Amino acid sequence: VRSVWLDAFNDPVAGISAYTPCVHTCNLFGDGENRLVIADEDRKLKIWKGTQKASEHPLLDTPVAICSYPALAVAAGSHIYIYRNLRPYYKFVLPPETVITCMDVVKQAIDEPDAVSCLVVGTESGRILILNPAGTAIVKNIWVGITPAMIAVQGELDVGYRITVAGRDGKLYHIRNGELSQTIIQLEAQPVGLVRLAKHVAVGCMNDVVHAYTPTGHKSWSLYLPCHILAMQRMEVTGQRNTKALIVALSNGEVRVYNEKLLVSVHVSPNPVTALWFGRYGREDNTLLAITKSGALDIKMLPRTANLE
Amino acid sequence: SKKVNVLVVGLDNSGKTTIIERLKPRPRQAAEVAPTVGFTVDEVEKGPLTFTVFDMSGAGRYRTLWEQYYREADAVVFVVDSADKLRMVVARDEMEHMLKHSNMRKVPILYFANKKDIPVAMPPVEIAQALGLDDIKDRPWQIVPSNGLTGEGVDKGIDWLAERLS
Ligand SMILES: Nc1nc2c(ncn2[C@@H]2O[C@H](COP(=O)(O)OP(=O)(O)OP(=O)(O)O)[C@@H](O)[C@H]2O)c(=O)[nH]1
Ligand SMILES: [Mg+2]
Repeated sequence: VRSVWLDAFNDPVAGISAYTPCVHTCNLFGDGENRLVIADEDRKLKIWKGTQKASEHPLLDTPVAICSYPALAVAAGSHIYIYRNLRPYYKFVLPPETVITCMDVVKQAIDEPDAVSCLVVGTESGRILILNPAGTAIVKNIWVGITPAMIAVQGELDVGYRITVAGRDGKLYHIRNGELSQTIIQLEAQPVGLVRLAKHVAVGCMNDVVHAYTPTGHKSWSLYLPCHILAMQRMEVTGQRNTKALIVALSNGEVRVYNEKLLVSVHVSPNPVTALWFGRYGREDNTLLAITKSGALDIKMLPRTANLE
Repeated sequence: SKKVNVLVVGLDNSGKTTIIERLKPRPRQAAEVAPTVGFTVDEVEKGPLTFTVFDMSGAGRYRTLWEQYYREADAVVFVVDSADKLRMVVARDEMEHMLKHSNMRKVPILYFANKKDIPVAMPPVEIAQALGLDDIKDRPWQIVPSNGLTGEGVDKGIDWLAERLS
């Protein structure tokens, strides 16, 4: 209907050319106020603090994805030069001869924010390697039939964990507590995005359909989009609102905010968004980060008072 | 003497607890001042007036509390971190609501555009154009640049408030 957001600040002329897996915010330095970390296609590793650019750094290769365990960690080829506030800290490499497709995080035990963390990686060979809370070593190597296109983790490493994996073949696979399911869901097109929601996983296939899936295989709802999917992301507001939404941006230029079946906000960036991040950046908790095809950076913020009901 | 109620709101980390510490006597002052938790109530004397001062927290988590004092308050001091260009809008929203409320009477609002010393500071005319203070047409208001650390301007400000509170 209308857009719920507050317009923070806009930089039409950032250098940034990156898509979602190469964008991230974390507290690398620890002075409370969080920083935006981007693995550009410049093979340059830009860092933004607040309204301004802080650093640039040089990246050996062109990057695949960046995560954090306060230690940033770019992936590329078969190496993962995990930096750390903010200078090289390892060059851990995959035992068999492998190329990296995807990477994400897992909670170590607390299943709560700002806790101990275990890095996770998918390999073109067909494995998902979960590692140590110091990034020390492979903790569970699970070999799985298909090439992973992208992945999502819901859970805790100690308590319980379910990981959802979208393969390039157009199938959705599941792993619960290190154990691999034989439950295989067939998609309608090859997957474009994967989001961990409340009680289900969201796939976006190329035919402009978002789909909701439960670990069992039930299809909860289906979102049918007017244009093509360029971006998807878990927007997670905690507090008395407690909703775990889905933002999806399209090439026609709109950025939509579905709350389960329902649309809650739509705004349009002048150029198509390629990257979406929702989280604490700056001192404000609910903030939306967009990197567009015009290479501009846009920061928007969710009012305390906005109802997503 | 005469006592009046002053509420001090503002986003987190703007220097409300610091700005009120410079109103307290040099001996009663705290050395390292801490992130206000919940809220804190000091009394400060300046002239015929004796200020009943309310220091709120600014973190989102507690903003739900500012509404608690809007009825009794006789004046509002709104503090703004000048280096935080980012969360300028978030300040505006919180300020809009505070005015909008039905319990907040049309009292004088003194705005401190604090942290003028910081290099990247936002200048008193850009700040009040973000916050849109030019629109405020029903009450006396003034923006004053400042430095909470030092007390710089804090005099220039409270003196103003005290004037229309008399
Ligand atoms: N450079 C500079 N730093 C300041 C100034 N005023 C406060 N600070 C620093 O800002 C930090 C937070 O100040 P506080 O006064 O506790 O923040 P607050 O306004 O009370 O808001 P709360 O988070 O609700 O307590 C501390 O490091 C202060 O030293 C200032 O005028 N200039
Ligand atoms: Mg305070």
